[PDB]
Amino acid sequence: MLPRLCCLEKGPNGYGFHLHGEKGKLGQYIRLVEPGSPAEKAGLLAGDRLVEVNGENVEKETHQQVVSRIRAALNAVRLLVVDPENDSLL
Ligand SMILES: [Cl-]
Ligand SMILES: [Cl-]
Ligand SMILES: [Cl-]
Ligand SMILES: [Cl-]
Repeated sequence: MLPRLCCLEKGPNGYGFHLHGEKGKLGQYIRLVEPGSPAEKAGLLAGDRLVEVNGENVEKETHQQVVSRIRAALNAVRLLVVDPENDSLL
């Protein structure tokens, strides 16, 4: 069964979430999803690992590269995410 795909339209304060790396591990993860934000409305959850941004694999890209892809020059983003406790990359 398909990973969650969160489709967000940019709001007045952006999407409403933080993205961060974790020492000792690869990847970028969701944190601090703001109440009432497009992020919350789309079902993004703190702790989710970000796998794709707008159809492009960011599984192991750097923090800067992933942030740049989310910010792009677009006003909408599609985030493919997984729960790392339930999903592993092989
Ligand atoms: Cl703020
Ligand atoms: Cl958090
Ligand atoms: Cl959350
Ligand atoms: Cl999952």
